[PDB]
Amino acid sequence: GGPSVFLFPPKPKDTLMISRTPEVTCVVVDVSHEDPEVKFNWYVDGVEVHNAKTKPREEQYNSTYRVVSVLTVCHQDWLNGKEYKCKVSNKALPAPIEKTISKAKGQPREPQVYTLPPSREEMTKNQVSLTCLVKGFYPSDIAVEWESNGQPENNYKTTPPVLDSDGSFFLYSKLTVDKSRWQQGNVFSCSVMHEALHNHYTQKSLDKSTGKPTLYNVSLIMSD
Amino acid sequence: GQPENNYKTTPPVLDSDGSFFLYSKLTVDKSRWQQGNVFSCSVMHEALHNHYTQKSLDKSTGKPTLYNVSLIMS
Amino acid sequence: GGPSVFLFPPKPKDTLMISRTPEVTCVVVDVSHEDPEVKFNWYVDGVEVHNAKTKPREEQYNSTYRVVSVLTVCHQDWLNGKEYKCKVSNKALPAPIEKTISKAKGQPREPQVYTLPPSREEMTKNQVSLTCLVKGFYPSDIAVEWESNGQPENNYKTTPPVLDSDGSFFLYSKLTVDKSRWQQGNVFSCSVMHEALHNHYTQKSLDKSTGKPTLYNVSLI
Amino acid sequence: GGPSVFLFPPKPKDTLMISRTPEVTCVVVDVSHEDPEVKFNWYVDGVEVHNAKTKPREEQYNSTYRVVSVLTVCHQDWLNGKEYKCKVSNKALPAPIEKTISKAKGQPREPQVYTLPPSREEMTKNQVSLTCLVKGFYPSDIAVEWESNGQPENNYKTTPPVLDSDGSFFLYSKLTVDKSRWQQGNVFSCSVMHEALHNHYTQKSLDKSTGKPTLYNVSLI
Repeated sequence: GGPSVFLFPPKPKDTLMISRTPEVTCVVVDVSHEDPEVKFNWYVDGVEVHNAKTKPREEQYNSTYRVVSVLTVCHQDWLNGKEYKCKVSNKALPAPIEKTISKAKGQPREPQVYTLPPSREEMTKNQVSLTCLVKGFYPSDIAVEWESNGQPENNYKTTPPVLDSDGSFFLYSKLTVDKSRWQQGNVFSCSVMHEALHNHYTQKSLDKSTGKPTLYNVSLIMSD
Repeated sequence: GQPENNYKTTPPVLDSDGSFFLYSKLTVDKSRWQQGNVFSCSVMHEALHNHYTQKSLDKSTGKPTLYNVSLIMS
Repeated sequence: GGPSVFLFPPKPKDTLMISRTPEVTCVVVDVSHEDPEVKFNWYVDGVEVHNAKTKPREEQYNSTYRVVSVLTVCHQDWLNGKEYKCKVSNKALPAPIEKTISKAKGQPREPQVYTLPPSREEMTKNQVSLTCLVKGFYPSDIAVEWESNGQPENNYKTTPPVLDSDGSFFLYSKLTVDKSRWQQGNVFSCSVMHEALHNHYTQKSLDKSTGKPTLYNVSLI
Repeated sequence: GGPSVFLFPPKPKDTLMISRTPEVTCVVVDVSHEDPEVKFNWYVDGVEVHNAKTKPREEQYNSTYRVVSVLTVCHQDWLNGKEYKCKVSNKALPAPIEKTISKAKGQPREPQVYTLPPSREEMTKNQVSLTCLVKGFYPSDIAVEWESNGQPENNYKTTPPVLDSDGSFFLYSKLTVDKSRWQQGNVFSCSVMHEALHNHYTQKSLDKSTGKPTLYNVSLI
């Protein structure tokens, strides 16, 4: 019956990328088809904004409508942590419902990033996997991306953040590639972007060498 | 000696093929780690033999090759 | 001949920084005392904008009135390359002077950033020098910063770049450290910020054990 | 048409080199059409010496004539720092224009020159960059050359001097070499000549992975 508004907080990668800073999404489902009018209101820091954007409603089979609306606001305004408010009003709802969305409040912590070279047992498999773990970041806003200078990697795996005992978060990023590419000393890195990180960018490149005491296995030459 | 409790397992996630994969992390002290203590992760799955498979670590990863670089004098 | 109006280009650091939005400043110098207030007009692609601001007049050592006006432009707008116009009207000035600036146009090519480890005698002296160079950028809008284990310390050398034989500009950056800092092996980050780089910001890490090729290294000529 | 005078400091390499004859040039531009000839007077050590090198006048679309007066001085006279006086008189100018040139000899500091091993990543690029650091000099007149195997290098880049916290300027010398030349073990020498330098020459030899001790050292990886 009554439409229900779902809260979709901005993805921190959206805030970081230049092209998609202003986008803020309000989504409403279970909208009654009897009432065609939809009222949308944005409250930023307690005041109403003049400009608004709303896409046409989407028809659903089960007598429901989907309403997606986009609000434009500076990314630095969202980074300030001020509360944002979304209001959706319709004739079906006896009273308007106000929803508040804001970034999680907490003490920022500098995350730690570590890369792991593949185990010896994995060269039996055709595809070799590389892992980059990040840990010790209290906010849930994190962006980990695999990067190579020669060419960006199509494959990209990331597990959802897992709560830690101390209250921070940790996760892993996985990249599967071919054996030949890894053996040829290809440059790989896991760019990590966090609100607490300085410059909002940290690069930890992984080298081919595993640090074994003997890897050359070639007799050296002395020249005076 | 005995099983531990300071271990966290990530929820399973999808892959390109479709088969799931996940990680598990255990936090320990460096004093016991540097002493050469075995640490084993046991996985129970239906497809595994006897529904049990243990993988152990003896901090012996990256063992140097038997061959060594020859030293000469000029 | 009366007040002079200029439009200073935005600083390179603010232009390429997502957090610090670029700022466009317009300056009026030698303003007549009898006419301190000057009418300001700011146009973005021929459109009036209400976000322009001007700072209060500040006295100069030469007893000449100087006026500055700042406008906050969109970070994406500078990437696009929009046109901004500043117009200053003064009663003393017979004809207003308008200054026009535009974003540099050129082929975006990814610069290469290299790090030079100190030699085997650089630690003999009291100060050890760490150098990071950037080559192969056509636009002059680039930023280079130094980072030491999360402690911001930059010498702001900002040595002027010089064109190469192929026309690809290059620049160098130098930092001075102590013997203990170099011998510790802590990571030192040369951070480069340019249009052509991925995500507009990249870093290069240099350590004491920055790298040793598998091939033998000769100790004598 | 508003005649102008410009000051051109002399090249230090002319004075430092015994074979090269030092020359001091004073140049006048924006000479009006009605008076192409400019009355030029030259004084050294407050006295008149009979030598002059006046360039012939040339026609330009802006009706501006450039006149250069060149004076010959000895190495000892140049090292003294005595003022050289150029006086220019024109019909259009109500009064003669005076200019003087004299470099300041203050706090002569012997420059320190260092060479760094090539960066690891440079082996991937088909061009290898060689860097020569020089610092510890107060004056801005420094001579730099790249003398490889006894013959000067065709291409070399010199960064302009910049300010420093120690009060002495520093700069870099960049050389580009092919990977094949560096693979065979070619040796390049960076020669630095300064007015306060001992015997006006400092140089050293470098190779792949330069090491001051006679030992094979390898860092962590």
